[PDB]
Amino acid sequence: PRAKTGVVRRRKHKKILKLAKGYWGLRSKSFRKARETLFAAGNYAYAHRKRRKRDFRRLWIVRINAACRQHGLNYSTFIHGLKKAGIEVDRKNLADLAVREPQVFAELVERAKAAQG
Amino acid sequence: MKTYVPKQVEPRWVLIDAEGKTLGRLATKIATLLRGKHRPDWTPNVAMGDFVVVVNADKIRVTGKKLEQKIYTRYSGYPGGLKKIPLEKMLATHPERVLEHAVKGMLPKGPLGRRLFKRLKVYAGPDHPHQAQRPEKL
Amino acid sequence: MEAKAIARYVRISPRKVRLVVDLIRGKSLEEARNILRYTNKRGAYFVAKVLESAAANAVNNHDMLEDRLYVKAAYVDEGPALKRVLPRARGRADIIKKRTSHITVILGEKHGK
Amino acid sequence: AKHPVPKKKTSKARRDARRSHHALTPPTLVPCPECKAMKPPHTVCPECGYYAGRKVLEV
Amino acid sequence: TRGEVAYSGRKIWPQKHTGRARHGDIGAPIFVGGGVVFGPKPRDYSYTLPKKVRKKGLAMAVADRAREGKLLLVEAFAGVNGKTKEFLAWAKEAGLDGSESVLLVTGNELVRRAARNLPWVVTLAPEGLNVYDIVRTERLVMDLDAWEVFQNRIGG
RNA sequence: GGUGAAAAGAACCCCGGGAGGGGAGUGAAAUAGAGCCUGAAACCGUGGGCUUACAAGCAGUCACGGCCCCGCAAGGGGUUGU
RNA sequence: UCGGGGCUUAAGCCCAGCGCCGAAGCUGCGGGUCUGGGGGAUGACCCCAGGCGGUAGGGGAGCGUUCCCGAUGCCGAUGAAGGCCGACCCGCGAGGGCGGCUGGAGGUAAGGGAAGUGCGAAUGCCGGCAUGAGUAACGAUAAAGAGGGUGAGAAUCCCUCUCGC
RNA sequence: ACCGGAGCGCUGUCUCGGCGAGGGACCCGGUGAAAUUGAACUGGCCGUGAAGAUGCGGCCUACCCGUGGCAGGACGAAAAGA
RNA sequence: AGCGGCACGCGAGCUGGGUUCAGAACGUCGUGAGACAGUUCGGUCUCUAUCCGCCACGGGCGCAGGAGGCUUGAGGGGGGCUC
Repeated sequence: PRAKTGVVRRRKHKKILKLAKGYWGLRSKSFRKARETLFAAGNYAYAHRKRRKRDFRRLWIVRINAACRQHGLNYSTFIHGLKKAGIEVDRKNLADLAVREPQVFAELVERAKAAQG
Repeated sequence: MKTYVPKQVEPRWVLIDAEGKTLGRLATKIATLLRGKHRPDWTPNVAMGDFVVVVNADKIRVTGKKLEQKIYTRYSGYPGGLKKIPLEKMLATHPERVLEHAVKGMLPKGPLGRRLFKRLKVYAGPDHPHQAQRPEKL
Repeated sequence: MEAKAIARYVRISPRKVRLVVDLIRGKSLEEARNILRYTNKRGAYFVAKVLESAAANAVNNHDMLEDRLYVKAAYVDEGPALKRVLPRARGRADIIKKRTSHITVILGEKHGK
Repeated sequence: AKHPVPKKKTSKARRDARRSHHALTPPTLVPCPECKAMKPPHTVCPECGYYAGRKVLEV
Repeated sequence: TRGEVAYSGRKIWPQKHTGRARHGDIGAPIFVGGGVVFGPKPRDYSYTLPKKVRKKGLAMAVADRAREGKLLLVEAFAGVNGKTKEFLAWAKEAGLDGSESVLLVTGNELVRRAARNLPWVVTLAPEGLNVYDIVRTERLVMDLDAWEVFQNRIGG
């Protein structure tokens, strides 16, 4: 009942090859350094998905704050108004409804102070 | 949808006074403009924030005892190469420096963070190279 | 067409002869040969040899005319390596590596139309 | 083999750079006057020859 | 294993001041042609199967064939000299075809002679009589006596 | 340790001191060409695409731009400017 | 040098009211997971409930392997196996399948059985190739010059002439 | 050819080293090792850390790569610490 | 005629004189092998720097017409004794 190793590790290690062929370093060839890079990349992918989340919240709030002080006042007060205006969500993301079309936003700012103030 | 990314907008130039102003507080404003944080479509990796020509920086105001206290430092790789200069002497000899130092540190550190420093020209005058537009600010 | 002279199983590590080759890669016969003679190397002898066998093929096997015949790809690759065993102090059987190589002058006529 | 050892295997990058300043230099040649073909600058080619032509004895 | 290798059992380089690993005898697996760890040595996989059980075994198996309906015990085989086409025409007449394989149960050697070289029909007969046969194959072709040998197998 | 069914195991021309090849000729096939069925990995080369000469690196990751090439669309590879 | 800067009716100090960011904690969504209830005898499957990190380890399940019964059979030159390419489909997963290029004659389903089974290491055993580096060294500090001859090729063989241990 | 101590003549042992000499090295020419080697795209202060960092951080000089030379660090190689 | 920090700096730089080797002797303890923060005399630190660091030297490049020569001095290095 022979159990000569054969070619399984060939196929599998080379699966790691294509799984990580593209990187830099000897590791971009080296079977055992490459896999360590595979760990690096995937782990990074996880942490970076959540990172991505907060990140995007930021971006929105950035341009939003800019335009809000521009055609009015600080972003915090715009929120305050809209939570009081009860305009559920508006999607701070889609608070980039200022990015395109000035009057949409501007109007909802007048609504912001309209609620409280 | 999918957040929008600005096209190659035309950099807008701006002019600022200086005299009577507070150093930090001044730069404080400069920086946020060297970037697009003032513009509604600010973008991180791009550099589209107004150029800023500042006039007569030779007369900027500074609180406390800075004038005699505040000491800038430079280090030549050489032993005992530490060189520290007081805000007092920085004005006398080439003062347009103070405002720059003050700002440079108030901008990102990466490649473009120096790229934006280039967008800022400061003159111990006033007077600038009246290149174009340059709408004075407050 | 394109002529080829190739040889395997032959001396000298790829380094030095590579040096000789890329000094003359993509150059006409007359020029490159005038180089081959005036070369402070043995790459003179080797490269000129294979190159010459390459030149002759185009003369009466490929047919191109040498007024137009310049040198294309020259590849030079390493064959085996002689694992010679040299002696040294305190009793080590040194391994000394004599890498053998693979020179290949390709070439062709001048124009296409 | 002593004290200052190449602590780690040097990269292929370093290989190719240290060998970047390597390279060759092409030969330098001019023509042979009162003849036809080359001769390196300041030479009396046997086939050809400088002024007055000395040697020129081959087959 | 390692002990049956025409090699030594002696160390080559030392213990501490070595610079290399530590073993010596080129016999253990770790090296090139080392011996094996346990396993592949001659053995016997067999064991004991209780009587009662295996009795029913045959019964069940054989009788289960009977549940299907593929079975018969001819009184006496017409091909009486043990020659191929005798049993062949005989089989074409006895409900056979070609695609169906024969625990051909019977006990007259001569009928089994054609069956000794039978490429579909394994030639099964009585003193051997197993369950694996009747499962692996097809025809209980019982001379009355083969079934007799089976009737006594159980007999309880 | 293995060329092929089998030696049919490569004459004659060509460069070359030979070696080795460029052709031809052979067989189904010379990517079976003589330690020659298979020929991978680490591995050293040559062509091409993208990128690099103000810049701080466990070498990737998330997004966006530049780009080149596959793509009917939609997309996809790739590559890296920040 | 407070983290850094750069603040002096504060960007510091303490004290009050409202604002907002900012955690995988929470709301939402929807796919998988196990355990309780229920619909379906209903198995399959769906609906309600909650937990949903984990070394040793306890427990369960699955992919992959060399071979044996199936196998007097099934697969295959329109090409076995394996080799290489995939931006394609199926599995949560290790994988399965399928197409492209190769190579040249082996492979074994559904059920089942058994074992040298799954390697990244052990200053690991064997093979293979680079790193160092075109560097150190080219083994007496008793020394070599030419003219010619030879020969595809000459300082290096050979002839003579010379000089030195 | 044993260990102290002292005087005489002499001297590059010392002050204070300068010149020259042949041979190594340095340039060309023919060949071509080694131990170490996870990979590296490998600079510095002030702190950080199981106490001693290019790599963490608040932060430094500087285009890319090389050659000669000195020897401080990589807790430096020789060992599975005498 | 300073006091001090930096592996009480610097044996991939020297020195290996002092140090805790085996030899031998001596004081000393032990019945003795031998051992004693007791002494004595002699006693093998190992040439090729890989990255960094540094001291000079260049090549390739760059300075958004190609080039030749005269230059600016921001920076930075050296310099500061005393009778």
